[PDB]
Amino acid sequence: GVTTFVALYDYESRTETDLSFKKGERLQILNSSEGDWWLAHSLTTGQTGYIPSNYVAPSD
Repeated sequence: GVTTFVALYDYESRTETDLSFKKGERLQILNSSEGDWWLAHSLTTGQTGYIPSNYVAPSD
């Protein structure tokens, strides 16, 4: 099922596989919310990559 989040702070990509996003973006994960780093897709920008859980909060 869909599992969505909203970004609380801007995050700038620093690796080959993470995902830059801005505060307020809507993001969905493509597996479970276990752990601290999630493969995600931005509904806002269309881009994908790993995001840190401590930058986002659940969004229905």
